[PDB]
Amino acid sequence: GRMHSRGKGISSSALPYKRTPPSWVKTAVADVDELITKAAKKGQMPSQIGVLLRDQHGIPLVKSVTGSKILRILKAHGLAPEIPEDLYFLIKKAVAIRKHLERNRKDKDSKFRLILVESRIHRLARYYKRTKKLPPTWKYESTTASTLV
Amino acid sequence: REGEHVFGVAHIFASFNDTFIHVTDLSGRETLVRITGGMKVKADRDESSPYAAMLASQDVATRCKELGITALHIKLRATGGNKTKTPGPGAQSALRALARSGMKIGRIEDVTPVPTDSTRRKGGRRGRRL
Amino acid sequence: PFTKKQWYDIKAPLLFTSRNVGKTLVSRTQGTKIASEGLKHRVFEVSLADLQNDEDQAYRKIRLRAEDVQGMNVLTNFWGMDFTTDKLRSLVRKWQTLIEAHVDVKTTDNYMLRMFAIGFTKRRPNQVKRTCYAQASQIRQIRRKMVEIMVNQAASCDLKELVNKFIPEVIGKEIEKATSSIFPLQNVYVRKVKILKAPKFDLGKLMEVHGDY
Amino acid sequence: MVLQNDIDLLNPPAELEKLKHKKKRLVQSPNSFFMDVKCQGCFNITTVFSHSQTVVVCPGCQTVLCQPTGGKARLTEGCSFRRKGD
Amino acid sequence: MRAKWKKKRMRRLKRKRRKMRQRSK
Amino acid sequence: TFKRRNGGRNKHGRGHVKYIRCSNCAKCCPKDKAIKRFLVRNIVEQAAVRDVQEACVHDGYVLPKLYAKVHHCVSCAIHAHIVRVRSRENRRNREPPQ
RNA sequence: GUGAAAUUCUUGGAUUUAUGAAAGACGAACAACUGCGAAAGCAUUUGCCAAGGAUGUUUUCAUUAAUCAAGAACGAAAGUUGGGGGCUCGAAGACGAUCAGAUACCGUCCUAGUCUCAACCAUAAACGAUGCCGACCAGGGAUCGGCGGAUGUUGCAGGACUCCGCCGGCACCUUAUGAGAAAUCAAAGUCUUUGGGUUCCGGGGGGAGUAUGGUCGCAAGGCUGAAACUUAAAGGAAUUGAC
Ligand SMILES: [K+]
Ligand SMILES: [Mg+2]
Ligand SMILES: [Mg+2]
Ligand SMILES: [Mg+2]
Ligand SMILES: [Mg+2]
Ligand SMILES: [Mg+2]
Ligand SMILES: [Mg+2]
Ligand SMILES: [Mg+2]
Ligand SMILES: [Mg+2]
Ligand SMILES: [Mg+2]
Ligand SMILES: [Mg+2]
Repeated sequence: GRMHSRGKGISSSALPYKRTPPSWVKTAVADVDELITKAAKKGQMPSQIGVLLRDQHGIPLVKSVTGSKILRILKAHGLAPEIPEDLYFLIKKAVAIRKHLERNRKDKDSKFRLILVESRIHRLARYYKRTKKLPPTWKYESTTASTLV
Repeated sequence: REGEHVFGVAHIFASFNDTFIHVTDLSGRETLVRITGGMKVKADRDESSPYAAMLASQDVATRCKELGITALHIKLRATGGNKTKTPGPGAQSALRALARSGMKIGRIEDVTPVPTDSTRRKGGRRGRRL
Repeated sequence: PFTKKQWYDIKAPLLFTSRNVGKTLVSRTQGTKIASEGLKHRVFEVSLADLQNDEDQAYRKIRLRAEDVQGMNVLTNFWGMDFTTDKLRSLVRKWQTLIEAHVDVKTTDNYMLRMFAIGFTKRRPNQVKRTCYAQASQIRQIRRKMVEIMVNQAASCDLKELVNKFIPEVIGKEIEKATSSIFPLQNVYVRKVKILKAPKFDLGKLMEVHGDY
Repeated sequence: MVLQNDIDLLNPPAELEKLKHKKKRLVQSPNSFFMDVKCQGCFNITTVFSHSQTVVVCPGCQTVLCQPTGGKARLTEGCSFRRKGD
Repeated sequence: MRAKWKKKRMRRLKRKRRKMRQRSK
Repeated sequence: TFKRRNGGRNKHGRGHVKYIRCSNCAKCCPKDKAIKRFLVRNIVEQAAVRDVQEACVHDGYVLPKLYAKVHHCVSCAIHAHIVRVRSRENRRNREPPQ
């Protein structure tokens, strides 16, 4: 189930068996590449770039049309963010929780959620260190974390 | 005049110990006759008995004719508040005698004071053990 | 009850149908107990069935206020409108949703008053569900609709029209049919009205709503 | 419906899997599709996702097509819907 | 004998022993 | 030995429930455990309604009802015959009488 | 007020009736084999602040995971240190009553407390007396949240209602072909045909959660925790009598 809850929900996506892009997709790889690069220039991120491609531009799956994942495309183009998206959003949420909890010292339920989110942040940072996706000297400092985001 | 009814208000207050028959003006700031069940009995246990309320109701009926009170609004109530809320044993007889003793009855209402959420009831957490 | 005291007769406002409302007492003149000051009882509970000679509205209660004693009469005025315990206890049923709203609207005459509305969800003609509940996110919208309709029909001319829309169900029906987009909302009307503050006697505006006595 | 002893798991009925959960089917398949929404006027070729999440527009008047909801995007009454497929 | 009151008696004995030991250090 | 599957109360999916006080002894009992009844009766009974009918000023006055939800602890409910002791097989019968 | 009485209040007006102001506590009915939360726990309206499950997804990363010594957050009620508040109720105490006796059960008046703020405590029948994660194995209907479809009514696409289906949750009913000492359990099943992973923890009954040492706490106390000696039974479930 959930790592930090008792839920057992299974809602997710189901990729089609057909790996080839659908026939009606008449967009070349160059157009998709330019769109992804422009979005990454506009401060977007892979998760919220894939949805924009899926909805507005009718691209069901980037890995099908271009043959490679969004993060790989950005890294090859060199536009990839310095911090992975999931860790960035976890750090942002922890910063917001700390900012709220600063003025509410008796809100002893957001302190527990803060402990949970910090544990998740540390686990993800350890994983990214093991695979050399972060500098080995990286460290999550709570006081200066808000400056990062 | 005759036929047309002059109205008083009977604030019957029937607890488990006494029974008050109190006739007032429509405002309630006056008082015509106020007699309890304990006036008509010589033992302070029988005050709540139906017969004591019967006697007290007879007396209120006798008093309320000379001033022209030809009909009553009955406002029956019990202890209310945080204590018991059901009317006492003498609540009915006191009403019934009013009907029997040539007295007209207007609207009948229940005005037991109910709290939306009261203070702590006495007796403790384990309750009154017998 | 004494050989003293005077038998005065109350006068309900002209807005109702029958003005004669029982009889009252007061000390005649003894010492400092002035009859004029002593008759400022200022509260009379009536059923509104007598004031309209119709029996189906017996569930209501009208609180009249004695304003000026003159000509052996008392010349009352509106001071509140509440419910009997019978109707309120009959309405609240299990397997149902109770929605209560209240507002502190103000009239042009500076009569600060508080209004309360009460409503209940209604089962459909073809309903197999045995509960007929509502989600809190819906009862909140119902409460907002109640409040806005209250402040819409109020915030207008003098209280004369306000009680002209109280003895009938104008606020209640309007709330009923302005919320059918959310829930059916059966049995909707004003539970009670509390007068928070009166401007002043004003010395004469009371006679504009009274007959010749 | 004694049990699966009568049906064949290899070749199950073609309509019973139209109702099971997408993950729990014999082979996982999406429940969505892509549709080319046609407006009342011209510019009728815009392609949108069934379970869309962004409020798409049109070049002409921005002609708001769909609202994202908990499920299928709420297409307007004025916009006509036809679907494209593989 | 109720075990609650046995526990209470044990607590009284413990505090009395502590006082006696503090008397002589 | 577990006499009842639900433990004598009606608690599932929660940890705490505020109590009430028995109407006879004022003993604190959990709200779901307490024996709750809803009694609705005429203010005046059949022997009285006849004498109050003609005594009423107008014939259109309907006689008023009274409604009361009462709660009883297990001891008071059993002693007052609100609920009796049932057999082992009839204990599971949750169907109300009639 | 009581089974019955008295202690107490009262012609200086007790109890009762109507109006109004203030104070503190409490949120009836609606309220459910219903909801949320890691548990403790949470029930008037409205605004703000951050958080969360489930559902939907042809979005993204790609093993990042499960359980966990040491080490940490939170933890009813009572209790402790001060400030405020102090309605009701009420340990201690006093009095009345009952009684062979009543430091109790029953009445009345009440102190700490009950409410709140800043700190301590770390225990409950903290219970589902049932650790967490994963797979499989009977049926049924109801219900809560989300979603998909059909449907034909609403003083009104959508909302309310009806029917079918999927995921997630709290439960419930019938039945073993299962298990069990049995009560009973759809998990407490898939166990001599014994092995999915992992943490904690028990070894006849007392002495005893006691002595002592260590350690946390202002204290009350908490965590860890024996031995000598004594004993043939203690105990669980069900059965027939007796009461
Ligand atoms: K019960
Ligand atoms: Mg709904
Ligand atoms: Mg037993
Ligand atoms: Mg839960
Ligand atoms: Mg508990
Ligand atoms: Mg409430
Ligand atoms: Mg609920
Ligand atoms: Mg530990
Ligand atoms: Mg323990
Ligand atoms: Mg549903
Ligand atoms: Mg042993």
